[PDB]
Amino acid sequence: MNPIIYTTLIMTVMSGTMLVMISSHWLLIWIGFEMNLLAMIPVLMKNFNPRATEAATKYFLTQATASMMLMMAIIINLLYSGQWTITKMFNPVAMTMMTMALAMKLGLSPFHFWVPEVTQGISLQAGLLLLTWQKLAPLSVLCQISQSINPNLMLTMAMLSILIGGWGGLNQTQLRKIMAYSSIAHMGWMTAVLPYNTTMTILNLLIYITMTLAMFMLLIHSSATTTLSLSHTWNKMPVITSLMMVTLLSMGGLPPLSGFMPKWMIIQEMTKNESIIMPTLMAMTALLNLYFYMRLAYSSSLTMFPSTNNMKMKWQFEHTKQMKLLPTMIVLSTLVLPMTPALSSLN
Amino acid sequence: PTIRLQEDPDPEDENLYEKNPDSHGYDKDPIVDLWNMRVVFFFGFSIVLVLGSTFVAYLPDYRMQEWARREAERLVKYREANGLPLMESNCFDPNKIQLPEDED
Amino acid sequence: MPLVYMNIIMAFAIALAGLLMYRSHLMSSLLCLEGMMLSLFIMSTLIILNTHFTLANMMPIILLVFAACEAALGLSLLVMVSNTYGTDYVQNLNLLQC
Amino acid sequence: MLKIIIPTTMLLPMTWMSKHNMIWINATVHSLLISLISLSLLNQLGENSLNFSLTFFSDSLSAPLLVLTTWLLPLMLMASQSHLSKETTTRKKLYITMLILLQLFLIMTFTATELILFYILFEATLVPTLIIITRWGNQTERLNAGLYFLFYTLAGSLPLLVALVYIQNTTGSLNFLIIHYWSHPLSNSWSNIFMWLACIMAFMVKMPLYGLHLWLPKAHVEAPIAGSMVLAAVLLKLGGYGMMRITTILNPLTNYMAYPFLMLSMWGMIMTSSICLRQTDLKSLIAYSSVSHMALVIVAIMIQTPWSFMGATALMIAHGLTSSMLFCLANTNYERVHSRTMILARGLQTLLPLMATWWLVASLTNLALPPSINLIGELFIITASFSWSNITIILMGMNMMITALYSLYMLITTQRGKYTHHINNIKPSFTRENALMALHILPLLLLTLNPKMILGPLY
Amino acid sequence: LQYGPLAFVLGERTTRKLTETSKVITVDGNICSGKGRLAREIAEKLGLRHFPEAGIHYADSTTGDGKPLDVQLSGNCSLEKFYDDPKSNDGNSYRLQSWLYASRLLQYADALEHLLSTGQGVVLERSIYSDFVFLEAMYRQGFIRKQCVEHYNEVKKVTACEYLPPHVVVYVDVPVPEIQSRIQKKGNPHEMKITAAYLQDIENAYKKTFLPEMSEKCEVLQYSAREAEDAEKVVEDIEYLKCDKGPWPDQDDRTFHRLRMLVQNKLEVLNYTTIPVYLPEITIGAHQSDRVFQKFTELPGRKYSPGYNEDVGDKWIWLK
Amino acid sequence: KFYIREPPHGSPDWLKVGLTLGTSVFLWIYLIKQHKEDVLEYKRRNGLE
Amino acid sequence: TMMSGRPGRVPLQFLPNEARSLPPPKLTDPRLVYMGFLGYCSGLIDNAIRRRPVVSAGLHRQLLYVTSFVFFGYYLLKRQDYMYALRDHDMFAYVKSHPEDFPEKDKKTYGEILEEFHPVR
Amino acid sequence: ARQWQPDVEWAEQFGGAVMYPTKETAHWKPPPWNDVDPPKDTLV
Ligand SMILES: CCCCCCCCCCCCCCCCCC(=O)OC[C@H](COP(=O)([O-])OCC(O)COP(=O)([O-])OC[C@@H](COC(=O)CCCCCCCCCCCCCCCCC)OC(=O)CCCCCCCCCCCCCCCCC)OC(=O)CCCCCCCCCCCCCCCCC
Ligand SMILES: CCCCCCCCCCCCCCCCC[C@@H](O)O[C@H](CO[C@H](O)CCCCCCCCCCCCCCC)COP(=O)(O)OCC[N+](C)(C)C
Ligand SMILES: CCCCCCCCCCCCCCCCC[C@@H](O)O[C@H](CO[C@H](O)CCCCCCCCCCCCCCC)COP(=O)(O)OCC[N+](C)(C)C
Ligand SMILES: CCCCCCCC/C=C\CCCCCCCC(=O)O[C@H](COC(=O)CCCCCCC/C=C/CCCCCCCC)COP(=O)(O)OCCN
Ligand SMILES: Nc1ncnc2c1ncn2[C@@H]1O[C@H](COP(=O)(O)OP(=O)(O)O)[C@@H](O)[C@H]1O
Repeated sequence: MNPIIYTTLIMTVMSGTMLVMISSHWLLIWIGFEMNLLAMIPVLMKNFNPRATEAATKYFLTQATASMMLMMAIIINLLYSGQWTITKMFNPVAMTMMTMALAMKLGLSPFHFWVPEVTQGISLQAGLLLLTWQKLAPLSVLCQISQSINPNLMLTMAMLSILIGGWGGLNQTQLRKIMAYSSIAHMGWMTAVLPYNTTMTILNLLIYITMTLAMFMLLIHSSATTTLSLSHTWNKMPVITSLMMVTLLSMGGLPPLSGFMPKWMIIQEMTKNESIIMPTLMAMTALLNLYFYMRLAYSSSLTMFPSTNNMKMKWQFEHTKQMKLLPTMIVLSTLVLPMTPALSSLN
Repeated sequence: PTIRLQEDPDPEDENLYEKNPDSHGYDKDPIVDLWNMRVVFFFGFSIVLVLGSTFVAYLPDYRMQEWARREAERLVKYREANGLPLMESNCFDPNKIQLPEDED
Repeated sequence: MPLVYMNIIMAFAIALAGLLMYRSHLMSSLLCLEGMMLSLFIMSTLIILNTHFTLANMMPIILLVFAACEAALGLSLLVMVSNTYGTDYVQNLNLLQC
Repeated sequence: MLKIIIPTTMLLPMTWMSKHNMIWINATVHSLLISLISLSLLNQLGENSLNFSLTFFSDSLSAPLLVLTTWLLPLMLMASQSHLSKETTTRKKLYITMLILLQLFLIMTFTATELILFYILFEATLVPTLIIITRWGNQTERLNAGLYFLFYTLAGSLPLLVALVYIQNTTGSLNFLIIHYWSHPLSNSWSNIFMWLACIMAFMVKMPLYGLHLWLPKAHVEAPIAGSMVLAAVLLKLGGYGMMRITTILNPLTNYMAYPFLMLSMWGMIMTSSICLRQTDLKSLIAYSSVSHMALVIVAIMIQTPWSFMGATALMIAHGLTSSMLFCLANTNYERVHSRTMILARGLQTLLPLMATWWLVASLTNLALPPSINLIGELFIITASFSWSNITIILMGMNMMITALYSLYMLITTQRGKYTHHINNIKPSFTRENALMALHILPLLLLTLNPKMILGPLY
Repeated sequence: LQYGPLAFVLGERTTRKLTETSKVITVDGNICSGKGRLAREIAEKLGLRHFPEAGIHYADSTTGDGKPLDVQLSGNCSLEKFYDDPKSNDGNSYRLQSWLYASRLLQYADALEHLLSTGQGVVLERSIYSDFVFLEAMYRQGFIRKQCVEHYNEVKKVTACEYLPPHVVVYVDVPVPEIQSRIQKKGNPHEMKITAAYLQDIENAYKKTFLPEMSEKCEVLQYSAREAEDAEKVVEDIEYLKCDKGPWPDQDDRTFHRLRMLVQNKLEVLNYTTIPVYLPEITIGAHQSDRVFQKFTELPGRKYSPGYNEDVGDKWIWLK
Repeated sequence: KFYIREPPHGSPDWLKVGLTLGTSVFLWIYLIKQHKEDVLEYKRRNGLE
Repeated sequence: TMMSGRPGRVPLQFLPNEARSLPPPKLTDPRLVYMGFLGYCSGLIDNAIRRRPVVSAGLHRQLLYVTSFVFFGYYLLKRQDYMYALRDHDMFAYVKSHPEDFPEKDKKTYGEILEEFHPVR
Repeated sequence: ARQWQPDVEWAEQFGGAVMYPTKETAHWKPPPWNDVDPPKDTLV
């Protein structure tokens, strides 16, 4: 793919999500979603192979169905009130349809099935865009209509997402599927606090985006897509392995690492209004995410797996293309807990 | 190759007394080992231990136990001289306590 | 609501179910998507005409435009799938698992 | 009290900026100096605690623990510089960094005046210990041990956080002084019962309780020497300190709610004392002895009387010192023989007389010989339990006998008898090991000279 | 400006530097032939850059200084031990084969990068497309097992598919008895142990697999021992060829851009050589790996980046 | 020495070094001036001095 | 969200003029020091990743890191302080405006408050 | 004498497509090293 075509497709994706996030008209939001999907489909197929083709096909089918139900919800809401503005959306049926459509766009359970497969099919660079950037628009639309969200449906889907991500991540050896299941669990975590306070949703989104970015750029630095391939980089770049272990610890939610800040905050926000059982369930379930992060860390840096002979040649060559924002992402992903109160600047 | 790894043979134990009859068991280099032993003994037994113990033994009576004893002597003397009971059952004045009016 | 609105909504629901069933082929699901879009167009234009929303009359046309894009997109992917397998069957899209 | 916190954060870069062959000397010297400085917190008012600032305060219960940690770090550094001789400079510096970070987190844990900050640091202590155990262990089981040592903690402590924030939403504050002054009784309801369980279970599993002790033998066996020292000497006392700080609000629900935990603690103390007898390993025996002593401390905290609190503090300090010394003594033999079996190396008194003397003193202090502070704490707890109920003495008495038995059993198995006839690589004891033993044992006697420093705030 | 997507966006293209004289030339021959001198003469006459055959320490001459490193740090294999004891139980044969294939892959990447960046052609002495003849010779003689050749096939399949075959392949055909006579007359004490069956298997694999496969994508110019000395004749045959059958005329600017981005950044070139396949011949334990890596790091100019080593006399470090 | 061109040369890229140093200095003086203006504005608004 | 919709709120200001009446954070604020420390850590990690002498590879790069982190942290702290001050102001105004919902209850002394006693035995 | 480190037998547990292999997933193959499946011999 030509670099000009690639950069204009990326700009079109960003323009679509900007149009979603700056529009007060429902039709313009739908147009932004359509533009985002249309310009995102070829990005997944930048490296051509049958797996990439089928991942793009599944992603397109899921997004098209979600857009269809989103437009039906918009039309019903217009039918019961001649209003186009993105607002309360009083109608329960239209609100349920919009909630389901945005859940499928986000990947929340039980609409999660497409997330692990597509991430597996696409390249790491493509995957990073899918897991990080493709969550802003549905979350923004959800935040704008959060006051009308039925708590039962949203909380049930969030809890299902957390449970399913924790259980699915326990079995995968491929790194991309592990990242996808972790993304599902994190989406559940942020979605849970949405009906109560959207500021915590935004904070969790920012921290998850930073952590996922650092994870993916570290994975790109040591070009490994499997556990065994990642077990070799201790013999080439030990510093990458150590940073990767620290980032995995942060993603697990352990204090004093930055990853503890959202969960804690979310729990606090859910305790202010008599919700006790649900945060406890979320913590005990995120223990599973911590477990499989710990297994990855054990395989990666805390032990030394056997290496190969040809690795000696790799000792003589340096990494040419260097990512500029990796150290900043790592630092913001780990050592940013003491600046917790700054979240007040998010409202 | 009837094996699985190109592994190094397991090294045998290294004895610090072989190349250094007076080793002290701190390091292979005799000079740094001797100085490590000296600083450990000086800052563990000489500075921290004895000086810390003699500093703890002479801490000022901030726990107020000699003061409590003197106060007790004065109060006992006064109360016994005036014939008052040595100790009063009520810790606070009943006049400042307002019980509920009735229990029916 | 009159019977026309409910008939259009039932048509949309039928098209959605047909898309979600996925019998054997891929062109059938694209046809189901196009049918869902047609039902949405009809519902939107009926609602717009009934309430005399003058400015909203161009809303359906824009709808149709993006419909074409979706169709084109799907067709493109279908072609690639065929060129990989010689058949547009959905059974062949199983290289990636959960 | 930043005059103690800052020197640790300066120990970090100077360790990272030292020469390749001078890291141990600098670390040991400056850790000893920091311990000497921290020895100044023992001057405690009898009225209230020392409140340095809005975040850090020191009580009569916090000061002995702080002194113990600051004294512990040099001993761990001395014990760690034997099996790390073949390591590279960067990994040695990383090991020292883990030790320094653990000490810093413990120091900031023992003096945090707010419960959420205390929880944050009490959980931040998990990362360095886990890294040490799973990176610098020796056997293949260490990974499994680490997993246990993590989850057995977290599953018990994640609910506590919720309870904590819930309290902050009800009372309005989590500061310890405000919590103590504005404390109100808890009514008998299922909600309050589960609040009690959430507040208690984390510190119960950190002791650990008899039913939740399965992680302790694994963690203490597969860890390196310094990890075992820090786990058995200070990291166990976190649960006791947390319970002693948190039981203020739990009244009066504690009197009803303490029966299952008291029963478990007593019967598990008996069971672990009995288990110590039929042990083929050497470190597992010390681990189970630690479990028994911590069960006694749990009983003391649960009955909630001033004599019980004094005995609990004394027993905590004494057990920390004694278990550290025992682990070091076992590690010396392990380095000699490269095996953990107890009956492998026998009759070591005829080959290592001074080490035999150290073994005898450690075993004597382990079985609560008078007038050592071990017996002081044990006897105070026993008297408090007897006041609680006259039958408890039976169980306590039983434990005492069993304790002595297994202690002497170990002292007889490894030191007395005849040598194994085929271990010819038992070199004479180095000066470092003897110095470590002396620095472990002398503070115990110096403290039994002046016990009021380690009797806690109820004195 | 280092080549990249931006440099491709404005200005620099690849097809505008090819002057019809790129002609990636690969010279092939059996053991102890005149292929080396023929390659040098062809490079001199045609004005192309000569690439000597990739040895065990080829990668050492591209990084740091050209001085080769110790055999423990680079290679971990020797040709003399393979000749003396081909059936050794330490897995030296396949370790040497895999290391040589990786070195040839690196050399091919270097040659392609030079041709794409400059436009001047290259003349190689043996390519990755003809490295399998030695593998088949070892396998048929029982020197290596079948799992070794399976691992080699997997690595070749995942690596060699990203590059373009040479424009023209030149083969020097020499009979086995003449090869044996030249080996005996050479004088190296180790090469006298090469059995006749090994050379026969090499030439059989060549003539049966390499040339028929290359004839479908390139132009093959077979020669003999007698006609391999007059390099002017072979140069005339090379310059009077018809290059219209290979994929080279079917390359667009985007394909050349992708290939140029791939040939540089040698880490991506060597990525798939160290696949996590655990063969006893090539797998190395954790302890030995750690020891050898620590030994390699302590080299005078290998601790830091090639510009941040004060040991080798680099200055102004604190401002770079 | 190095047989390769060593893109990081024996002397630093003085253009980038100058740009970075100038950016740091400009940011520092901008922060100083902004803080001075902010404290003056706060004092004027609150009428302290 | 509670403060997203507020009367007289310019959408993308990030620092309303009304915020200029609050005292600016001192340049030696501990949070600014922590931001500078974060910048230094990021610079050290950058040096480590590129395989350079970690402590003293590039002084200008580390200086730029620290300066950028401090520069962003100053305005972040200003906005955070403004937001907290606005929250406090709104809470006090609403409490004053609705006296019936926040009444002044009686002030009883412990001499007349009857608290049931729980013996420990 | 030395700290235990993983060997080939310990490493091969993380080589399959998924962990915890059941009978149904025992025939699942790991993906190719490069994410390119071999072309199928589709007779058209
Ligand atoms: C609360 C208080 C503060 C605490 C906050 C946390 C600590 C501080 C912040 C952390 C970030 C800053 C530094 C991190 C980046 C450094 C990268 C690095 O690798 O360092 C190597 C580097 C040595 O490399 P070299 O000298 O270039 O030559 C040797 C080669 O590099 C040869 O290198 P190599 O690659 O061949 O060595 C192999 C090694 C290479 O791998 C590594 O070295 C590991 C790198 C560390 C991981 C980075 C994590 C990112 C930050 C997150 C921290 C989490 C904190 C929460 C607590 C949980 C801890 C996990 O890999 C292994 O050995 C694998 C073993 C597996 C161990 C698993 C543990 C890994 C995680 C440990 C993290 C601990 C926290 C960081 C402590 C500082 C570490 C430098 O260390 C240094 O020399 C710099 C260290 C810092 C310098 C401080 C000096 C300050 C200014 C001096 C004067 C002081 C004031 C004067 C004024 C006085 C008034 C007059
Ligand atoms: C090898 C050879 C052995 C045999 C040879 C021995 C030679 C003779 C030595 C034996 C001496 C006999 C002992 C007789 C007792 C004399 C000393 C005693 O009387 O002093 C005590 C003093 O004891 C000290 O208080 C001990 C303090 C404990 C020191 C702490 C350890 C140092 C810190 C190191 C780290 C340890 C961490 C522990 C965590 C808490 C009494 O204290 P107290 O009567 O009331 O106060 C007196 C001063 N006043 C009245 C002005 C107030
Ligand atoms: C976890 C680390 C995250 C770091 C994020 C990246 C940091 C560097 C990026 C540079 C920051 C500049 C971005 C914005 C500056 C100018 C734009 C400004 O106008 O935005 C306004 C205000 O700016 C943003 O709102 C806040 C930006 C502040 C980001 C910091 C929050 C980080 C979380 C706290 C953890 C501590 C992190 C420390 C970082 C070093 C928007 O106001 P408004 O139109 O009304 O919002 C509508 C949407 N709402 C109400 C629902 C929110
Ligand atoms: C090593 C493993 C150890 C595991 C220990 C885990 C068990 C910890 C004990 C339970 C923890 C959860 C309790 C909740 C936290 C306290 C919060 C609270 O007190 O709020 C209660 C709410 O209490 C609850 O909802 C608790 C529900 C419990 C759900 C999760 C059950 C977990 C397992 C139950 C048994 C565990 C106890 C024994 C375990 C022993 C160890 C094996 C009051 O509700 P309000 O909203 O204020 O309304 C009251 C006025 N109308
Ligand atoms: N893949 C390989 N396996 C084993 N040996 C190889 C391989 N590739 C090259 N060699 C060795 O390289 C040596 C030199 O190559 P050759 O062309 O025969 O000699 P010369 O350089 O004099 O022309 C040969 O002895 C050959 O065995």
